[PDB]
Amino acid sequence: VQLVESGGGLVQPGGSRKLSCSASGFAFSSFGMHWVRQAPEKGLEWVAYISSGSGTIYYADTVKGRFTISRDDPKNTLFLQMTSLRSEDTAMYYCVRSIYYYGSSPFDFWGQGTTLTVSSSDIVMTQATSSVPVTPGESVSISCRSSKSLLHSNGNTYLYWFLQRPGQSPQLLIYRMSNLASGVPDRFSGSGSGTAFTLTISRLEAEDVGVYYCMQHLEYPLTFGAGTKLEL
Amino acid sequence: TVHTAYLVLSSLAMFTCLCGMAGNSMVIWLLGFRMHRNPFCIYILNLAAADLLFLFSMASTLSLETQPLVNTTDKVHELMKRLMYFAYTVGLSLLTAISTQRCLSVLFPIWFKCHRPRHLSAWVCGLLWTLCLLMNGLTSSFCSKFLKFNEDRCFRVDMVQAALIMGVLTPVMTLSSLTLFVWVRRSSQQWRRQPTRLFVVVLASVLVFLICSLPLSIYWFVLYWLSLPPEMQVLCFSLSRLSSSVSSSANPVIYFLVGSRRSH
Amino acid sequence: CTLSAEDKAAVERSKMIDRNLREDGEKAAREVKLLLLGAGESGKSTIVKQMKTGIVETHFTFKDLHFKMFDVGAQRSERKKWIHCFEGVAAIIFCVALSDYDLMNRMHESMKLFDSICNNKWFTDTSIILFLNKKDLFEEKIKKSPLTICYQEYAGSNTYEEAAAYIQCQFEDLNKRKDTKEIYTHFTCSTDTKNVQFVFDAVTDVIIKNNLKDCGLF
Amino acid sequence: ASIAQARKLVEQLKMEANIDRIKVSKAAADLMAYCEAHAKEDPLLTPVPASENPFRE
Amino acid sequence: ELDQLRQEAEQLKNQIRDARKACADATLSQITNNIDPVGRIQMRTRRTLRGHLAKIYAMHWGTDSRLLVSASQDGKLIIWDSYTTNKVHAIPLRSSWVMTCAYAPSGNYVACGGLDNICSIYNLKTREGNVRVSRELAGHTGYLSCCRFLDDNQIVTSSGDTTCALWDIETGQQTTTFTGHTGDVMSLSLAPDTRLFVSGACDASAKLWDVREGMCRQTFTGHESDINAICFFPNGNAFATGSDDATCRLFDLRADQELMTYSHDNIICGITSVSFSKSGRLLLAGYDDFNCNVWDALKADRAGVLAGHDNRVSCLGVTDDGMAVATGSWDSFLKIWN
Ligand SMILES: CCCCCCCCCCCCCCCC(=O)O
Ligand SMILES: CCCCCCCCCCCCCCCC(=O)O
Ligand SMILES: CCCCCCCCCCCCCCCC(=O)O
Repeated sequence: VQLVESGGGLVQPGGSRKLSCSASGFAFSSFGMHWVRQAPEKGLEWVAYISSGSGTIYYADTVKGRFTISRDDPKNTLFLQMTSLRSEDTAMYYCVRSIYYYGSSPFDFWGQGTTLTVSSSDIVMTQATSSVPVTPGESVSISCRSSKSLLHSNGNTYLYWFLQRPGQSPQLLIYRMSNLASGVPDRFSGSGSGTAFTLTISRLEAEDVGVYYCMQHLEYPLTFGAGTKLEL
Repeated sequence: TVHTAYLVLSSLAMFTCLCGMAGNSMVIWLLGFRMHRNPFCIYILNLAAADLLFLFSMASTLSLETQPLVNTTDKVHELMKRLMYFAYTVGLSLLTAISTQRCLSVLFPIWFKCHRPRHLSAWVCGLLWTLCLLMNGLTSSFCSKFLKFNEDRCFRVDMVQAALIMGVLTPVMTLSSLTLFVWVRRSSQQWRRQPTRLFVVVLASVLVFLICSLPLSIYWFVLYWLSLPPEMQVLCFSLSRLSSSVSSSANPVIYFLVGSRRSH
Repeated sequence: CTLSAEDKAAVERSKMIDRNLREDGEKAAREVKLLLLGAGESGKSTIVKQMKTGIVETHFTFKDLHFKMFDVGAQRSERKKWIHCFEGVAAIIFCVALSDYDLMNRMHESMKLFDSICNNKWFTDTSIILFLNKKDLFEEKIKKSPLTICYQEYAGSNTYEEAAAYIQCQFEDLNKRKDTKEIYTHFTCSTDTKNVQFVFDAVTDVIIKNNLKDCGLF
Repeated sequence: ASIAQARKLVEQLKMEANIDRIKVSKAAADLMAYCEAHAKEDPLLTPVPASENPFRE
Repeated sequence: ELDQLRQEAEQLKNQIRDARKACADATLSQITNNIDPVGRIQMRTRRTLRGHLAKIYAMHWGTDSRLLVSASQDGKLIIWDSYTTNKVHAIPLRSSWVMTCAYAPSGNYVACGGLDNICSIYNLKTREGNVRVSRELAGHTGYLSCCRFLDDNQIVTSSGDTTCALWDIETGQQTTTFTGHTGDVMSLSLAPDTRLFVSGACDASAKLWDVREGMCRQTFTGHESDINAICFFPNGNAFATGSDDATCRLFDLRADQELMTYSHDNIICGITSVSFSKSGRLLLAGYDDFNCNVWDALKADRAGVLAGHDNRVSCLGVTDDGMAVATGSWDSFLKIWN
């Protein structure tokens, strides 16, 4: 299961480009793909969402009109055509696969990413910690804040946790409040209730250090948060 | 004399229309989200709806006659009589389509099973409804004193409608039903047991069509413009209306009840 | 709407599943399913060799019509438990070898099987295509010995035509009810070409009967 | 199967011959006790109010 | 000698009958007296699963009481979300002739088998987004009529070749094979503690087996016709059986004898599937007359009917928490009664 993304580069302002990502090693046609943006110094920003079978398509308020999302199921390729590029559109774009059914794990895989440089209501989800220092073998507890309750009427709290180790794409740790993903150690444990949530690591290793992001899936657009960097 | 006979005919038409829309409503109810994988149910459902509208218009027109007025009654009465004729035309069209489908099921069984589009019934019914609405709107707009009582144009549109009906609906319906009859007599009746039920229901359908549903069409299209003498137009009109009411009341019995394969 | 975003995506996936299920069902409804039947080594190979472990299903085409013919002979278990699974087949292709009248007697066993199956409560209205193969072996055996070699109930001539007609009549008289299903009979051998057409006429007749039952005339 | 089959059947029957048994009154009493023990947690037995029912609407 | 062996077998059977009837102090009905009955309880259908396009032959609940698996003759294995009637998965089958389906208690796998004489294990939770076959458990010489999961690795499969078997899924071989059951065995029901399993065959005999030992612990008789349904009591010390006699019989492992028979003169149709309500007070049986009857286990009376099906009720099941009962049928409809 890999998502190699292509295109990108240096584009003059107001120009056009076509982002592409080729899916392989999994059933591409049954997955709802996303595009997520990350500025060179800032956190993650959600760009667009396309469903399985090209049904519902969503865009964020800041990308509507000049951004369009499309997929080629027989070709196993996902496209993102962009026109009239603004100076705020320089970032790295990740192709994110997602599948939605009862008990599923959305955002379970992220693409390698591609770079793009240009010359020059919503749910507020921010966490009030950054650059927290800690030593291996200790226990940490980072927390995230939501503007309103993330607990839906069906009983599910739509909060995701991501770890972005430096030099590589982010990976999913907790795919809903208190739901551990596949391949991540049992030391991680998401928790929380009502409006406030937190993530605790019992005995952290030396390799699980990086930027931790809290994201919501309650409503569109999907709003990430500012990271909570961990270092030695 | 004639007034008492007219009262009797109106009362019988009212009672038969009550039974008719009761039966048609029951047929629409029993064909809702189920009983539709069989290709012989969309036509029957549409015919049930059309006959329900037609017989409701009959009952309403009789009620309006029993309570006559001057001005306010006339316009709704004219509109809903035009509704009655629209439902009549679409019901005749649906009968023709049903008979043609029955014939084609045995004339081309391989095509009917593994080549006929599953929604062909749906858009055939849609086209029938659209064409009937178009023609009936033209006839009403060129025949009603409310919009345009152009006598010459009313006669011309009525002649076009009568020519189309008597040159398509009756020939195609009768020919398809007779071809089904002859084909199952000369292709299957010899070897296996003769399907007497098929013959009797087919003959009953053609009989009830030709002597109950056509009367109103031929009257209201041709006899309205042949300068019939007085005290004769009433008899033909009432006879045709009663015959069509009986036909529309008995169409559910002859199409859904005889053919309730699942519910038996 | 009282639905989350992922709930809406779940309903979208469910609707896509529904569309695929409808397409699969509509594709299956244009297929003719036949139940192959009969004793082993009774010419079943010859009639299955014209075109194209448990059930050995075969698929063949003829005149733009698709046939899904199933062989269940190797079940070797209580039929009554699993025979209703095949209720609703287009027709039963029952194969009987004529030459097995002396080889404890195979013809008696075949007749018992035909009586059991043709009169089954599941199959009271399905046609039966009774294939009578190995007629050249019947020719040779009758030349060597008449049918009365083991059957004393016969009193007719010792010729192939009359004996074959007598066997066909005896088989076609096994069913109690001739007023609800049609038994089709054919004579074939190792090298025939028109055998595939006989099943086509039988399935066309049952298709016509099914359409008549659908509209309610029948 | 001429000789070994019947001896195998006899041995199998002997295996069920040595099985201990208890008076059926005790077994019936135990079944009734288990039935009267878990009666509260029997939603099919007792229709719960629709607030807890996940199949309500 | 053979006559000596037959005489020994007959004497053993007579001795076993004498021992069985000696311990029969009283029947369940005589004890269950001066006690308030369950009452004429009636339930209304809550959902209606409308995806299948052929006869539904088997269904199995998940342990979470939410997921549901159903099998049908159109070659489709559909996984349902009973709360919202959402279709989580729709698994095509190579063989459309399937008579049983199983749902793993861990929820990672489903198992289905039928006239193709193979039990197939399907991987629900894969890295890719699909359902894939894990292993095909060939080795039975008849149709597979029932299969249940012990865990992610052990599965016990009944068959039409008069035998039951226990399989090691990873190796695809039968670790132990259960023989000595005349006639095709039609059903099985694992013990709540998964150390024993019963199985009913066409010889009207229900046998209790030891999964590790591989030997038939006990054998039960009393049915006049073949056996189609079997299910363990929640207590683990009893189990009910449904046969073509239009009768349900309650047995007892610790008494080795039948407790009571559930029947009515108005019922002559066969019994397709049986299951127990939580606390074991109600016995839910599927019949051939398109109806499911709620049998009070303690007494021998019908607590209520549910009907609601236009064709034969082929399968049924009750959730682990007893929230609802789901019934399949030959009309391609599933109904979640509550
Ligand atoms: C010429 C004016 C309109 C003609 C109306 C024709 C109505 C009958 C012919 C169409 C119905 C039969 C078409 C096949 C439908 C079917 O068998 O599924
Ligand atoms: C508008 C009316 C629709 C009816 C169209 C009839 C199409 C017939 C196509 C040829 C018939 C094929 C079916 C049987 C094969 C054969 O003719 O021998
Ligand atoms: C007032 C006239 C309206 C014009 C359109 C009339 C359409 C009537 C409905 C026809 C189709 C009904 C059901 C078809 C669905 C199906 O194909 O299974």
